[PDB]
Amino acid sequence: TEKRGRIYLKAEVTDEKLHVTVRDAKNLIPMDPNGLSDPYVKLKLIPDPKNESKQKTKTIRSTLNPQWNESFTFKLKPSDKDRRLSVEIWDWDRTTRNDFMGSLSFGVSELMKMPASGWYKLLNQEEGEYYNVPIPEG
Repeated sequence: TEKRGRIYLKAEVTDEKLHVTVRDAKNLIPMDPNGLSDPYVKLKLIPDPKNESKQKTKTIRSTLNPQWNESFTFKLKPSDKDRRLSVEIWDWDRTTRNDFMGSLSFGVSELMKMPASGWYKLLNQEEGEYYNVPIPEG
């Protein structure tokens, strides 16, 4: 429930391809000494034991309201029926390990049946691997 902010994204599956658009995020949590963060988004299909599926947006420095406007494509295989699209926002740090900011996920089979679109509530790191929470209300 902790206020980690929100992210706007689209995710849909067409002809065995998963297309994801990471638009923007709002009200992220300060994670740097200067009171801001340097956010980027990591996308993966999990589980990913070999660590082969990772894609990420650019890092946007010094903001809590990043606008990435980036799109990504994943080629799907039959085994992806048991997988989830994981979306994690991280804070890039120059002098320390990067900080986790917030996350969420979508089942691949669930996206096939209905694309994701709109604002989603950011969850904690464990939480985010399991579900998502749309915020259609505002």
